[PDB]
Amino acid sequence: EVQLQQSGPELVKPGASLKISCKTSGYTFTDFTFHWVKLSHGPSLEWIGTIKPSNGDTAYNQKFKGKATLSVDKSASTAHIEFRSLTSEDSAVYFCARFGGSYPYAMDYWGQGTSVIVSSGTASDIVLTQSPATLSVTPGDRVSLSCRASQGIYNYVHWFQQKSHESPRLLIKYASQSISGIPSRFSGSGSGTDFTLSINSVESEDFGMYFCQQTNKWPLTFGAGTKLELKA
Amino acid sequence: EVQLQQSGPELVKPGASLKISCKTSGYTFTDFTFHWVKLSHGPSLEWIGTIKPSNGDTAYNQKFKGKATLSVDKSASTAHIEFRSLTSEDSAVYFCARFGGSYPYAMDYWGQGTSVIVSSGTGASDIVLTQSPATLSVTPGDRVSLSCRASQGIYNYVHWFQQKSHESPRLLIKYASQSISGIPSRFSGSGSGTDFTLSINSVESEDFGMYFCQQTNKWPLTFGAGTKLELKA
Amino acid sequence: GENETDVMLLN
Amino acid sequence: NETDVMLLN
Repeated sequence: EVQLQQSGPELVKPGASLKISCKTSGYTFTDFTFHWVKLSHGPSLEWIGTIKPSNGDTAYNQKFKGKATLSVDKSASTAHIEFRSLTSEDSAVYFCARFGGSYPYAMDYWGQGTSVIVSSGTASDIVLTQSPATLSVTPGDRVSLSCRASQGIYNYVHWFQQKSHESPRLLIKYASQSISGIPSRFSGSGSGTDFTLSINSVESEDFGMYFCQQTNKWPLTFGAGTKLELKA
Repeated sequence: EVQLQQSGPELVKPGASLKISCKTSGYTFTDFTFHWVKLSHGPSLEWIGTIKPSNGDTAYNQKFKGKATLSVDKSASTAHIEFRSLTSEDSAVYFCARFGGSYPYAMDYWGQGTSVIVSSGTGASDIVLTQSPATLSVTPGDRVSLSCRASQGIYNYVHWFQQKSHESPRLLIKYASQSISGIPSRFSGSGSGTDFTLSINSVESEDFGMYFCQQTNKWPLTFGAGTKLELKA
Repeated sequence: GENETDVMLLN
Repeated sequence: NETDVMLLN
């Protein structure tokens, strides 16, 4: 049983520095790259960066380069992210995830997330277009979710479900590959620029946000999401 | 076993409304008033308001009157707070607490707190409580005294709380000097009127954290800015 | 009114 | 395939 356990909720003053942690169990910590993801309103997901725990190599989203530093403590099997000069714009839920599993790897295990509050006191990036933005359906309807890439990315698309108060869950990797434990109603297709996630028959437990993600080019990017909701 | 269980972390857009909850177990929900407290940097504590679950009577801190609405769902034994027109200034940890226990009542049980993030995207006569020193650096074994001075006479209506990092406040002393079950003997309180003291006979390593005083004699209920007890270099 | 919170909090 | 060295090897 693999687990990524994140440190507790934080509340800091503007201008402060903050280090948050991600500790692993059930597998060899140096096996897979660690990723940090920022959750903002929508919900919306942004990729901050990645660290390779075996050698400490990093790759950052340029938007976060002056803000966050990724590090690992191999002796403690713990990954860290340190923020500097925190502002109201940094208040968010931050997730850690590993990029592993059976080959080819994907963001398969995620931490529970860390809420960070910064208290007020007393261009060449791949664009992923998700449509329809909202799907209002009755359980039993068959649905299809689209993800259009700004340029050809072969089969480097992955699909995530995100339910309220929960961490993202990997549904499909590399456009069409099935994930262990994921129900058979979820399937994916496409290559190049047009990708589809199909849900054979929507269940009540499926309502939430669905995000596509590309991992062909730096920075890794997400679509804006499709909200799957119960028809009024 | 009494428990106040708060709903999970929230993240919303500016201008949104949000209802957060506090569900009780192990006692009769209508027994005691429910209170909501805002935690901001410092840490700093502010009292938002109270609701009496038996009859629905409320009393608000005027600073939060146009922002928050308190309610109870007696059928679900759940207390609620609803925020409107949320802004970055509202991002905080919100605690629910009951004002009960053995008579005279005090904020004895607290929820674990709810982190509310309002995402940026991709009272002329209120009682002032002066706490000193603001920071106290000590070595375990040291005898310490923490002061709480009220802006005017409040009789014995002072309560002391300990708050450790990532934890909810813990009631140490109620009504200036009354001892609390399970609280170690090293903690004691004294004073009446305007001058109040919390003494720690001999400080232990587990005592490091924030110490807040609170007055419940006048509306709105108020807190001191706290004394940060830390280890000496 | 020296005990204005008593009706709400203690009764 | 600029991410393979980092993510897959």
